[PDB]
Amino acid sequence: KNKSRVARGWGRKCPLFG
Repeated sequence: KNKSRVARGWGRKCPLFG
């Protein structure tokens, strides 16, 4: 599974995945 790899959804400015 993707714990942080899913961050691709947005960028970094978002806290969700930093």
